[PDB]
Amino acid sequence: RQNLKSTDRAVQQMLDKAKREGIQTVWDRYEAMKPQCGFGETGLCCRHCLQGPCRINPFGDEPKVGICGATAEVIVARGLDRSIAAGAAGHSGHAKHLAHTLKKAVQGKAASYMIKDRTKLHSIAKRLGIPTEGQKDEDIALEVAKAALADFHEKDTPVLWVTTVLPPSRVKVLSAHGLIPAGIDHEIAEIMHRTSMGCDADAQNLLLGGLRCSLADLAGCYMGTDLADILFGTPAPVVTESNLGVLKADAVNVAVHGHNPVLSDIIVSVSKEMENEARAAGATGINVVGICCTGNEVLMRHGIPACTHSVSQEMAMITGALDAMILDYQCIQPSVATIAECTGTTVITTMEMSKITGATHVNFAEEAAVENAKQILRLAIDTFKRRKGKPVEIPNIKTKVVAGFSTEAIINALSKLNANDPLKPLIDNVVNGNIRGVCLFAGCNNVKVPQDQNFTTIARKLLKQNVLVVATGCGAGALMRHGFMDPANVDELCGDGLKAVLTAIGEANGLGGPLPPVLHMGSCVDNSRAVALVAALANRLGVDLDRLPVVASAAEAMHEKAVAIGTWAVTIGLPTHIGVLPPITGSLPVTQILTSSVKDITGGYFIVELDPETAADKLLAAINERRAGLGLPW
Amino acid sequence: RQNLKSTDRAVQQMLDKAKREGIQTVWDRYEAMKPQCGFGETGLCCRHCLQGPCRINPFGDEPKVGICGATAEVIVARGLDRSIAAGAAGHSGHAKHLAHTLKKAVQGKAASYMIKDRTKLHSIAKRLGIPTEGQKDEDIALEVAKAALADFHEKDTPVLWVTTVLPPSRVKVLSAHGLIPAGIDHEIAEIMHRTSMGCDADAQNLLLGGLRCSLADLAGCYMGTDLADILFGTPAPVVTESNLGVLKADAVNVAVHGHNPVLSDIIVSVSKEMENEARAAGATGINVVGICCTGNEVLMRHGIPACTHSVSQEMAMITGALDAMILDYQCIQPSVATIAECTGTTVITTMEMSKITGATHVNFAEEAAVENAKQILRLAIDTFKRRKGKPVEIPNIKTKVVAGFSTEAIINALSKLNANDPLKPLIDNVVNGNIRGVCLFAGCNNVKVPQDQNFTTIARKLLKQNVLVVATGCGAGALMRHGFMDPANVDELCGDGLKAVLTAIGEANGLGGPLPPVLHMGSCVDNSRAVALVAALANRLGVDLDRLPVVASAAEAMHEKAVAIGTWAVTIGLPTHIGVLPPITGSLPVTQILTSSVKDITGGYFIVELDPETAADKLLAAINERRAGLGLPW
Ligand code: SF4
Ligand code: SF4
Ligand code: F3S
Ligand code: F3S
Ligand code: FES
Ligand code: FES
Ligand code: NI
Ligand code: NI
Repeated sequence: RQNLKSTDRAVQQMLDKAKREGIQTVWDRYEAMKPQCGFGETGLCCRHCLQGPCRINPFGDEPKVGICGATAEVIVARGLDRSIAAGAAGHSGHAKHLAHTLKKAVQGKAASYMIKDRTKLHSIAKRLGIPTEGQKDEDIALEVAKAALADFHEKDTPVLWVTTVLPPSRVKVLSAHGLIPAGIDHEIAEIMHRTSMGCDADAQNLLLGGLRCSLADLAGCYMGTDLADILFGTPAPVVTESNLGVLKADAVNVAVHGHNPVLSDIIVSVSKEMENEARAAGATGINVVGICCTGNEVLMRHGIPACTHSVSQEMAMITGALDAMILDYQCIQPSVATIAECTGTTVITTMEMSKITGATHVNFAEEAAVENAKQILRLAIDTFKRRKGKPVEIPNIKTKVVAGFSTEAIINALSKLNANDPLKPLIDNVVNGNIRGVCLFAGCNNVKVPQDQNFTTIARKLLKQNVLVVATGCGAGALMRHGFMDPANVDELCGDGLKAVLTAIGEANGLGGPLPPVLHMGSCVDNSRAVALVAALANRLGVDLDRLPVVASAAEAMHEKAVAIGTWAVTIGLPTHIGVLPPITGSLPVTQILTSSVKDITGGYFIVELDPETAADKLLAAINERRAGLGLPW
Repeated sequence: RQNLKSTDRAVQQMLDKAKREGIQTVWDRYEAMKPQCGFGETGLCCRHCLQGPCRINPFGDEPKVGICGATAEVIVARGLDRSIAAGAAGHSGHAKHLAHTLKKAVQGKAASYMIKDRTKLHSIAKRLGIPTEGQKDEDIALEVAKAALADFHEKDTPVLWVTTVLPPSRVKVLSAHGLIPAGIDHEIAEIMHRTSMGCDADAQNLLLGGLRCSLADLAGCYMGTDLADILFGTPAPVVTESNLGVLKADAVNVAVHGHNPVLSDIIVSVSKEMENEARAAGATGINVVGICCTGNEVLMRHGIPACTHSVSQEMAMITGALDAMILDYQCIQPSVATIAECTGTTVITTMEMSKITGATHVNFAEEAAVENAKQILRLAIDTFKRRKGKPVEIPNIKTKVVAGFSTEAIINALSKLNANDPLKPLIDNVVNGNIRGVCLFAGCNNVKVPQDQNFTTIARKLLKQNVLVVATGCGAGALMRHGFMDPANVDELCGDGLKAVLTAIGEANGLGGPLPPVLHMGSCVDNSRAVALVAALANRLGVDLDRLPVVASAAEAMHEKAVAIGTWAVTIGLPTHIGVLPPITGSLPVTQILTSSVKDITGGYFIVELDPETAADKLLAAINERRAGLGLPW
């Protein structure tokens, strides 16, 4: 019964092939882990010193307290804080790498990289207060890169990738609670300090630190988007495909997998120059396909088709047609290195701090990006040759995907209805009820949840209630693989008011049809694009984000990064659903802070709800409560 | 049978009082935790994403691998790396606070602080390459503080508090393996990134990252010592007392507890100015006593007596005479806040990122240090008044302690035997066998080990074999409370060769007697002083640290900080004993790297040995192997 594992029928087909071939999958490794530890599930375990491990019984008798005296409240809050810091360390490490890449590019140390989006560069400079008039673009870019790197440590200003991206009234609320980060890596380190043994031991104090570190994560996300747009271009609407059927038996199939596209954007361009070298090997060409966020990056900017996402990533290899999987970091199941020996795929790591035993490593350096890409693609061509004559099983399943909805692209699309006040048509339709509110789907799949089931169940209910739905990361991946990015499905999926708006915008953009049911705003760092859009709406209305009918749903969350994103969504003022249990239920006081009393600090709050129908109802209630607070019908 | 809990007879007495009064202690909370989780004990548990908790059976059947495919090797190495980063975050956060304090002092923003050790300031400037000739001391200090803060982030130089404190040949070895940190908080964040889900998954690669982060911890330790010496004075030999008998029923007893003495050095000076205000309340005066590292700081600089350490910290409160416990951060059992309600003690937190529910918080700001100290001490005086007429039970147990052996003080003491080559007398006596080698005892007590039993058992065996023993932190605390810092015990404890050397040095310093059996080199950050001494010996000999007959023992380790210290001791080239099991035994490959194949990278290695007699034999074998490598008899 593969339907209990994944709602994706291409994934189901490959699960059947993996089973008859004896290849263990993530779902098999989950089954072998059951029953999982209830102390860990509830957050009532601590290993922060060598007197541990400590645990607390959720209910009953002793143990009731950690060996040092740490209560359930403290243990739960410390664990959560460390998860937030780990997420911030990933998103911001990605951003730091892009900042170094931009600096190298404009210093003449990496000519494969350049300022591709001069407009974005100048707008970021203006937002940061960096002078542009009279200055060479390379010098403006050097100053932007230096400002990015400066936000990682303490200085005479707070983190500008927080304070310059949210409205002043929001910054004021956060400043009053001490929540503005002083420096990105500074906050990460302070979390690790305060959560170490014999330090912070007050749940509220710990959680305030967590909120501040989540804003350091937001800064890293926004910095990542900004720098990637400068270097690689701001996305605009594009049409492509998704799911395993985008693989081609006749081609060299190369997946780019990870989050930082610094090399894989180069993989894309170099691959086109090697079509003839691939043809000499008997292929039709090189077919680059995306997995996870780096796949989203190249989908958004170049229309590279998305193969699969998150929990089902191993299934691309099970087809037998994946000649190479080119990795950088984050969200890569290390099982890919052993599965590759069964499937023939060449798995290649490229970043010094992210290696996998058994996978080939090819150092990637920006300074040698083209040469390193050719080395990598030649391993892929050799692999294609080795499968001459072997049957492959690529499920003939794919969907049409319209994507590329950066915030700039959304504003441009709206400007076709109102050129000099582009946000007003959107606001007008919120006011008149054609758009009930906005929901951002974000985050991962999680093996505990039948793959995509929460995203699609919740999205269907919200769309029928006229909610404008936007999506990023593997939430966008789930929705795209089930047809939610195909405008042909607007009639089936969308309420009449939402359909009218999507159609009015689409027709004004010359499409002869609507925008798609869900707007793909990009990778997980590109959750920052949704922040930009919401902050622009807030500023246009003269209100703060916690008055807007905007919610978020990390419906199948997995990674520490998703915990960090959900926490900053709460911190900036949003009702934020999470569809898997974070390790908090072992402390009622912590749960009550995160789901209730944080409303009094930031106006946002977590909605923890594992039943997707119920979660949809709770998200709609949150949207409608915001409508009522604005005096609007609902 | 309290002897199974602590070998300290004052602690035993208070354990009897706690038992009859029904006050739960750390030992009771340990007993209530048994049996502890074997997955956590062995390191075979991962909670790095919301698909967990994952575990691996040490032996038997499934589960054999994490849900994402993470092997035992990966899980163990990731957990260890996070512990190292957490330790680095503590030591370096302490250092960062001191750097900000020095900057404020010389900018005229905090006149309670000043350059007290101008000689240290100029020597640090010279070591860092900061110009002094022609410059005002305040400007040199501003440049030192700015250099300290710069080492937290990437810049055009590596972390100078690594590269300028180790000999060039050691820096070259470490650079060749990629182990020199780029920035302190940079490395902490990169650890949290690389150990997050779907990132680094190669044990060797992970552990190399851990070694590099441990050097970021060393940098924070050395920076902490350097800045504390500038601000508060470099220690020189001092005589005081230790153990609970240093409390006085007739006085206001105030413990300073934590690690950062930035306020407690101020507590010491302000307390003397309030003797009359205390006398008006019916006390004889204010009796400041030390717990843990901040107690070590004021013991080393001012001869403040040490009350207790680490695992037994609650027992100071059980006497009934502890009127206040003034806290900043790290190693404070949060149980003190609840015990205080039973004992009458006022527990006071002072740092924004380290609060304890139920404890009074008094913001400490350097800018208002004196006024904030008086507010704190007045709460203590009020508490003393409330116990007018209540009997107290202070065990009449204390030892004499000679301490204050900074590296400068050790060199000065040796210079009385050889004025212009002060290290030569020490080397001469290593060569002739009067000193077999050097052992640094470091780190915490741990409730799993009868308190002090490993430190004293190992130290006794090494001293009888003519090993020069130095100590820091709660290792120094254990040894001082058992008489190892009293020169009257040299005859009983020391081999004939070591006694001859300690006597020759002492007589040349005019003491009419020897140096004490063990040299107290200070707090845990002051493990950096031992590095300075060993590096000076290495440079004097023209060899690297991994050829010297010098070892370390974290004989009863507890905190993540102790894991970080042990790891940098290995990274700089030392055989390093740990007397409690770190969570590594679930992976034989990781254990073999840490205890064997790391020798081929850094020349150091861990010695994991829970039996103290066996550990002493293994440490002596390590020392003697180094002697043999130098061509010396042993
Ligand atoms: S920090 Fe406290 S609760 Fe955590 S493992 Fe150590 S003794 Fe146990
Ligand atoms: S990172 Fe891997 S091993 Fe760890 S909890 Fe997540 S699925 Fe399990
Ligand atoms: S790339 Fe990763 S953080 Fe989640 S959104 Fe996808 S599994
Ligand atoms: S102050 Fe703390 S780090 Fe260990 S050495 Fe003492 S318990
Ligand atoms: S007791 Fe299972 S997660 Fe620690
Ligand atoms: S299963 Fe006990 S430490 Fe996780
Ligand atoms: Ni993601
Ligand atoms: Ni310590």
